[PDB]
Amino acid sequence: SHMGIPPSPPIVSLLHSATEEQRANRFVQLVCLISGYYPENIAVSWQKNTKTITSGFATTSPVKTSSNDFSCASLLKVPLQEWSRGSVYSCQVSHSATSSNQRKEIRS
Amino acid sequence: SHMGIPPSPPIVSLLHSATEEQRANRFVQLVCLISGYYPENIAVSWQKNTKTITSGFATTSPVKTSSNDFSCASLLKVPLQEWSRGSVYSCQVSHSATSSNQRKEIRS
Repeated sequence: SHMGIPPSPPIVSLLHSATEEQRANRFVQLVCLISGYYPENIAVSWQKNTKTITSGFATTSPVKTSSNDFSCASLLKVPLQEWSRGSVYSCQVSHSATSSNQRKEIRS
Repeated sequence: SHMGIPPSPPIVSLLHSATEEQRANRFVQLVCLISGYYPENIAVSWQKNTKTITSGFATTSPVKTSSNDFSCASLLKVPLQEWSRGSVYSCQVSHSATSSNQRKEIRS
């Protein structure tokens, strides 16, 4: 018997906001929320319309929730232009400890 | 003449997700996205139905965007029970350098 926290796969949720400053500064903010995973080790990657996204994204350092969990957010600013081309944006989350590969897609 | 980045007020956006793990684990995830502020100094506070929220929330460490900007996220898990009581949740963002007090509200 060796105790320990069960590894758990991240809960992944992709969210959009297009408010006024956002619409004005000619961009659109997407949040890839990744929460509830243990251990911390994750790989995050963004795609547009099948194909990868090279830059324009930051991922926050993870925080430890009250659940002995980790949450973090991956932040992508997408050109407002590029938002109604009927573009599909996806983030993909990898968690080796749980052998988990996750993805959520979002479109205009 | 002394150069420097103009102080800029945070763009504030409150977002909800209620997916399956979320609906199952009997909670609902709210994200208070705070992006595009300089300097970093901010105060974040959550409320429910006028009245403050004591705990259940983590705020990520801020990241430096490509704009010489800071973005961070404040993460609140709200009881699914507490979500359709027609409860209003608000986060409030303070930025002294810009003399800015911001708030966004969200409900079920």
